[PDB]
Amino acid sequence: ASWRHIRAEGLDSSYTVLFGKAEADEIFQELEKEVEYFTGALARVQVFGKWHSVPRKQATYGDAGLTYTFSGLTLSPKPWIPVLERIRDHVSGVTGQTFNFVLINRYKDGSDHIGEHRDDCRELAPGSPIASVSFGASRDFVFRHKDSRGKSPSRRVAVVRLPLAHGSLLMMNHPTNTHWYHSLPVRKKVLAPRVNLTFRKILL
DNA sequence: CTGTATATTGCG
DNA sequence: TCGCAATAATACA
Ligand SMILES: [Mg+2]
Repeated sequence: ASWRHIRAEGLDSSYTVLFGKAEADEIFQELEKEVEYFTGALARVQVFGKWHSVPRKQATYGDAGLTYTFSGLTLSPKPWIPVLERIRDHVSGVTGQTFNFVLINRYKDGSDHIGEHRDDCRELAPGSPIASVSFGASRDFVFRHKDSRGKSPSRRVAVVRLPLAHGSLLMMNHPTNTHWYHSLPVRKKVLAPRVNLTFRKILL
């Protein structure tokens, strides 16, 4: 397989296209048909002392007993469904890595987005890679170094930007998530939905 | 002079 | 349209 390697100080990621257009279309269609997203109380987070409905849709699937907590919200995983098992298994065969959990974020259009954060969970296994699989509209994905944020930053490490295309895989390897914040910024010109799956290895 | 951390507002 | 510092109120260590 041919990878585009994304390297910088404390940044170690790789990008590849897994599926051609026809297959990625079929997978996207099946995801749209089958994935059940959280609503209501399970779609609200607390950040900086205020509660917000998330500006997107979220779903969690994976092995029994696991939980996923961030920003005052705890999500329980739904049992695996065939479309998700298909992708999980393909990623595993391509990378040599295993996953027991997937977070699904759906961005209805360019106005849907996700703010800056690190995936520095306690429930995430130490040094475990994260596999980010994208379907639908291409969206720009942004890495920012932790020491380069704020009015008076410690460092001036350049922002790393990557478009994530339909049918693509972004592998985020250790120690990417200790040093770098990532986000999916608003892109007003994007009119079409995007579904992103982040496969992870969660501790019970 | 000085603790660390975290969705939209309010600019530019 | 885009980017980004400041910060909704606490919760730590
Ligand atoms: Mg993340």
